[PDB]
Amino acid sequence: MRIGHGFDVHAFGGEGPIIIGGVRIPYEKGLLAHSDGDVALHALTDALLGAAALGDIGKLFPDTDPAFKGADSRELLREAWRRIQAKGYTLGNVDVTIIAQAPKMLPHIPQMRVFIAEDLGCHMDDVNVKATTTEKLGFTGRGEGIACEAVALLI
Amino acid sequence: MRIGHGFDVHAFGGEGPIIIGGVRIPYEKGLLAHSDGDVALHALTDALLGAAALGDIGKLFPDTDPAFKGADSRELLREAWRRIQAKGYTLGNVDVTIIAQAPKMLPHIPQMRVFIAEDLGCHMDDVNVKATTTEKLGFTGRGEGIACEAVALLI
Amino acid sequence: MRIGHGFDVHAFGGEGPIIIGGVRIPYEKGLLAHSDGDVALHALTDALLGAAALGDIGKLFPDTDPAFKGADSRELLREAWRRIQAKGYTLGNVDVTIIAQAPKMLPHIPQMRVFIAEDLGCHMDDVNVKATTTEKLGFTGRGEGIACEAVALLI
Ligand SMILES: C[C@@](CO)(OP(=O)(O)O)[C@H](O)COP(=O)(O)OP(=O)(O)OC[C@H]1O[C@@H](n2ccc(N)nc2=O)[C@H](O)[C@@H]1O
Ligand SMILES: C[C@@](CO)(OP(=O)(O)O)[C@H](O)COP(=O)(O)OP(=O)(O)OC[C@H]1O[C@@H](n2ccc(N)nc2=O)[C@H](O)[C@@H]1O
Ligand SMILES: C[C@@](CO)(OP(=O)(O)O)[C@H](O)COP(=O)(O)OP(=O)(O)OC[C@H]1O[C@@H](n2ccc(N)nc2=O)[C@H](O)[C@@H]1O
Repeated sequence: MRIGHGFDVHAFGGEGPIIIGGVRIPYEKGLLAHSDGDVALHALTDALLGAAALGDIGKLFPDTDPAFKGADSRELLREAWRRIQAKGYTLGNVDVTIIAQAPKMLPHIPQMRVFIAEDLGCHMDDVNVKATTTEKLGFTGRGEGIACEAVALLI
Repeated sequence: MRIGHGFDVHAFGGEGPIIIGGVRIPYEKGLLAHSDGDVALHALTDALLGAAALGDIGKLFPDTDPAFKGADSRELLREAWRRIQAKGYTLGNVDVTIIAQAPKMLPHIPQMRVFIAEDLGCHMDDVNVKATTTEKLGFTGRGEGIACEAVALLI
Repeated sequence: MRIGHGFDVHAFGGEGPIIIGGVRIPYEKGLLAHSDGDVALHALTDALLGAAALGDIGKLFPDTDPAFKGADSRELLREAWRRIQAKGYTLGNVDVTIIAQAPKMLPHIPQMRVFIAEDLGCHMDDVNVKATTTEKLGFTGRGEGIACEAVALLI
């Protein structure tokens, strides 16, 4: 079994809604990014790639490469997941922590778990997401952006 | 074995002392929270619940529910731990990292390990806490508040 | 198998270059620290010590003790690693995440993996490093300093 850690941040920008863990969540402002900027998933992806010892989402799916523009992060995830399985690993489980002041991630979480467990091809019981604010402190607390951490266990 | 990640933050406020990992630590300012605002423990709790795939402390013990007011976080911990054991898991080990500029967590750490290992019902050797500042950088570095991360392994 | 989490931050200061994961990386400003201030490694070290349940780099190699001045963090690492092996543990694998806006960690990463895998005495396949910025947000995003997280699995 191997461990892995991930982390991503994205600045709010423009109109909403935002995409987190696959769910289109309505919010005043949106998020700025080359891809769909789904922080929850990018975080999960790195943690997954990290366990696989394949580096990070950045070595694999460049900001520069235009094809990755508006890119559905779930695709990136599924691919990084493919390559991981090829390296002969299998999902132990993943845990994602969304550090955001807003919007309210809570109600969307189950749907996220559905999307993530699908992409990874596991049971929801192997995919856990949770959320938390930084109590008005920090860029996250100021509403400047969303951050997200994630850890994962591969076999 | 399953992994889990947690993270909490609390703004300083009012008179001290503060409570971290169960220890009443003297400090000029205190911490603002619905419960006792023990960051070290909330962080541990989420990480524990995350491994159990039970979500987070928020789905289980609401800011809104008044009973959780001034609430001894160790209780919340012990309960989240109970439910976890019921799901058939057992403590692999936990690691907590306190990111605070002040007060000096160091001298209180052993007592924390005592409290945490009790609550979890393991040996201190399965509970590790450590501390670090952000070098005057950030809300933590500015003394605006304390943050704390934690990871855990369940079986 | 045991888990472990680490985290460090260092303020930029003076002339470059900086040292991360062992690599001397050229950059305008440098980093302020009692030791060489290699964040990547300190982060790895704590995570390693955390899994071993030996506490943190701070309980073992003091800012105050002058010998640790300008100290090659790899030494600190190798020692913390020694003591860990003595406690009867062996490297499962480690994952390091550098949260820095600049300089570009990417090209130096392989050399880092070489240094880290040497120090730990494992194969590069057990040492993974990755990098990420906070999108101009935060002290890291403002270029005020570098932060770094790391997780580790011991056996
Ligand atoms: C998948 C993409 C493109 O579609 O998504 P978006 O960022 O557009 O949302 C990106 O490649 C996802 O980029 P991400 O890795 O999560 O955050 P970035 O700040 O863009 O990091 C880009 C790359 O630069 C490297 N890097 C990062 C920070 C730093 N100080 N030094 C570095 O060398 C890292 O190896 C990383 O892979
Ligand atoms: C145990 C309690 C109550 O006694 O402690 P205190 O916060 O008062 O200290 C709280 O429930 C402990 O709250 P905590 O989860 O650690 O931090 P909060 O910022 O209050 O998050 C509350 C809940 O809202 C959800 N949430 C959080 C942030 C966000 N952007 N969107 C969300 O949907 C999360 O699912 C979380 O469970
Ligand atoms: C290895 C050394 C010395 O050569 O490196 P440098 O910091 O000079 O680079 C230090 O001991 C590496 O210090 P580090 O632990 O990573 O960050 P620091 O902010 O200096 O934390 C110092 C110690 O104080 C304790 N501590 C920290 C923060 C806090 N709020 N309360 C505490 O009690 C921790 O137990 C930690 O071990």
